[PDB]
Amino acid sequence: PCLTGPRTCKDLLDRGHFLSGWHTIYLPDCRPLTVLCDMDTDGGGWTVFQRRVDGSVDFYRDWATYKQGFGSRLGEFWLGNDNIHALTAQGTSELRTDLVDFEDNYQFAKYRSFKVADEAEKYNLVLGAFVEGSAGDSLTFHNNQSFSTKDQDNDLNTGNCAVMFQGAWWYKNCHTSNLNGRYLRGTHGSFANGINWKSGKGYNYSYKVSEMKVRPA
Amino acid sequence: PQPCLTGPRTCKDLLDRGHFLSGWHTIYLPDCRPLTVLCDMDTDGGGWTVFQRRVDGSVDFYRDWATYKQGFGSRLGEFWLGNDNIHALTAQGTSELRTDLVDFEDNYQFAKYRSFKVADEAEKYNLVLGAFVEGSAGDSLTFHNNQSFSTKDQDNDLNTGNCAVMFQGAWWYNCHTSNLNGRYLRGTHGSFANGINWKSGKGYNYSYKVSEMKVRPA
Amino acid sequence: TGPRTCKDLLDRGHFLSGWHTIYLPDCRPLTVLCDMDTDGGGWTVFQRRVDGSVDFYRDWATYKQGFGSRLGEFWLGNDNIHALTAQGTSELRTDLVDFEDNYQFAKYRSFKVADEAEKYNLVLGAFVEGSAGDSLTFHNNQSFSTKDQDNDLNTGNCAVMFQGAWWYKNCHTSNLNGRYLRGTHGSFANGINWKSGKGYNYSYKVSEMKVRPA
Ligand SMILES: *[C@@H]1O[C@H](CO[C@@H]2O[C@@H](C)[C@@H](O)[C@@H](O)[C@@H]2O)[C@@H](O[C@@H]2O[C@H](CO)[C@@H](O[C@@H]3O[C@H](CO[C@H]4O[C@H](CO)[C@@H](O)[C@H](O)[C@@H]4O)[C@@H](O)[C@H](O)[C@@H]3O)[C@H](O)[C@H]2NC(C)=O)[C@H](O)[C@H]1NC(C)=O
Ligand SMILES: CC(=O)N[C@@H]1[C@@H](O)[C@@H](O)[C@@H](CO)O[C@@H]1O
Ligand SMILES: CC(=O)N[C@@H]1[C@@H](O)[C@@H](O)[C@@H](CO)O[C@@H]1O
Ligand SMILES: [Ca+2]
Ligand SMILES: [Ca+2]
Ligand SMILES: [Ca+2]
Repeated sequence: PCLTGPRTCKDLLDRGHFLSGWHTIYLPDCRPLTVLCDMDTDGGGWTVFQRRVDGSVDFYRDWATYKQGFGSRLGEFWLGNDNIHALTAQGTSELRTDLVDFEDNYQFAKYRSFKVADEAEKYNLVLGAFVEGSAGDSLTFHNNQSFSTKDQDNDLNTGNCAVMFQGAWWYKNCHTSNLNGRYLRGTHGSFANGINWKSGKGYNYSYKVSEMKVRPA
Repeated sequence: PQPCLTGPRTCKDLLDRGHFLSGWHTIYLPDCRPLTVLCDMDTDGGGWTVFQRRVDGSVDFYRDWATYKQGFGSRLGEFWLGNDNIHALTAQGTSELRTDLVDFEDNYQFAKYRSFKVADEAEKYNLVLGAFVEGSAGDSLTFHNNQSFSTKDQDNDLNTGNCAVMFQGAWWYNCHTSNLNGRYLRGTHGSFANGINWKSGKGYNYSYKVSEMKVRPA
Repeated sequence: TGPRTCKDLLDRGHFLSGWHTIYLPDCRPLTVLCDMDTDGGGWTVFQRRVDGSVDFYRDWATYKQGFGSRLGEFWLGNDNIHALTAQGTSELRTDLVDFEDNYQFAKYRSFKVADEAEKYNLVLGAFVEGSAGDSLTFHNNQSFSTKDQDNDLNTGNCAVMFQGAWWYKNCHTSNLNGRYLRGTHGSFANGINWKSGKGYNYSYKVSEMKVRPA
């Protein structure tokens, strides 16, 4: 069934699967991977590689853990950097970020392309242009930057951005978005260690919900 | 079409076969065609297929005709199974309708019904209800029977204007007795009869927290 | 030619916790909840409390077949738990989460339950460690009781008195299938309680029981 089956969430939408949920697709190397398809938002057909919903899961994790993915299909998760690379290595995927505060305000941001290099290249980010979005652009800042974890500092800071802002990211010096930060529940006094999108609700507010998803453009 | 003799026909068959846990399973409509449904194995004995569910306001139920046509939402949250599917699922033979409704105070309420069917789209997804049977809810969905289902981008109601808009939902609409796909307006709300409203559950000013609409061959 | 435990699944590259299907000693397929995230991962979860939305005060027929929702709380079923732990020694972990979001846990060298004929009798290994303390050893070598089938060592009915289902003795020091009484409660020992953890008056927010081949 490598040849019979679907390759992206967009294919699945095309075959009449209209409910968001966990489906299995086939990577370019025929590796089956079970992913979360968002069939409801902005046309549908999105593959979701990051989800924060309740802070039930700990996102302050080491390199090996971000490499392979972690969390629960039942809630919060990170698909894993190898998988994310695999899903974007060949061709041309757009990127949607979806955010929701505790007041119930939906914000979003969209990007013309999104790709991450392989581990040899430290999961480098190549971000396309900012298209539109109510959350403002807080990711172009992090273009062309390696991913870093607490136990592997690849940022452009003389210190450790992952430790300073309690997360994992394509930190530069340090950040303008921090979606793998701590689930601090709305306003917080600690400086920028939450689920923060600057242009969105700033350095001191942590969203209720965060989702990053890709669709083939 | 006619009852698939070759695999699990309904959530009921699943139960009889030893899937005791509530969850997304897959069945074969009389088409003998597959679809992946939510089976409620736990309630009023078990065996139910759920075509509608609200829980947490996460999803926007104020959608147009084409989107109710095919179903929307998420397997992990609120969802509508789509009217084509719902047709195909009930309008083969006899199948009961149960409704579960929970208030934000954390109680429980219901409303078994004899028989439930939606005619197709060709025929405006007209609802064929049957006799109320029992349930702490009252709303004996007598009205709405023989009524075309209505959205925002179409009309068809007992009221000149959009029943849809004026109340912000979708249902088989002079104007509405029970407004289940309405706006997840957490609790008692000043605005009138636009919330997630049973009628004799909590009137028009209490939108519930949790809602489910399911079916089992009667 | 396929997995027989959550541990196997971990070994093949399934890194996300979730519902997978495994194959039991007889090859009956069984869909279980794999915890791939906690303490090394590879745990099969047979009991889960999360929010109190499921009735746990249930009979023998229901505790035998299992009940609830993969979407939330559930009990895998006594038949299943025995099949899962029929032979090659699985260790048990017990994971507990209070209402201020604090974690306590407990871990046991081994865990096994007999079949229905021996009335799902508890066979438990040695306490190896855990912030929750030991509150299960006390129940070693006791049959399981529900409300409609009293097998305890009490002249009365422990299942009824503490609104639960357990290897009740006279009666319990843990009562994890107890009523979901959110937080501290005046009522005595009828919550999701763990005597050594938070005592007979604190009922937890999350509770999970899980097995992995030792
Ligand atoms: C992405 O960013 C890199 C540098 O950032 C690193 O690499 C990326 C992939 C991430 O993993 C980050 O975390 C890392 O921080 C840019 O590299 C620079 O590109 C510019 C072009 O604008 C180069 O500027 C030129 O360099 C010429 C000579 O380069 C050679 O010598 C230098 C040092 O002497 C050496 O570092 C380099 O490798 C070559 O050997 C020079 O003649 C020319 O006139 C101009 O100065 C700059 O040298 C590059 N630096 C590095 C570190 O290589 C990428 O350009 C950028 N890519 C994209 C797509 O934008
Ligand atoms: C959190 C993180 O990335 N650290 C993990 C920890 O969670 C646990 O999985 C451990 C097992 O020894 O391996 C790491 O140390
Ligand atoms: C709730 C419980 O455990 N009790 C059940 C009850 O709900 C019902 O299903 C009955 C048979 O009709 O079996 C028990 O007696
Ligand atoms: Ca650094
Ligand atoms: Ca009209
Ligand atoms: Ca007794």
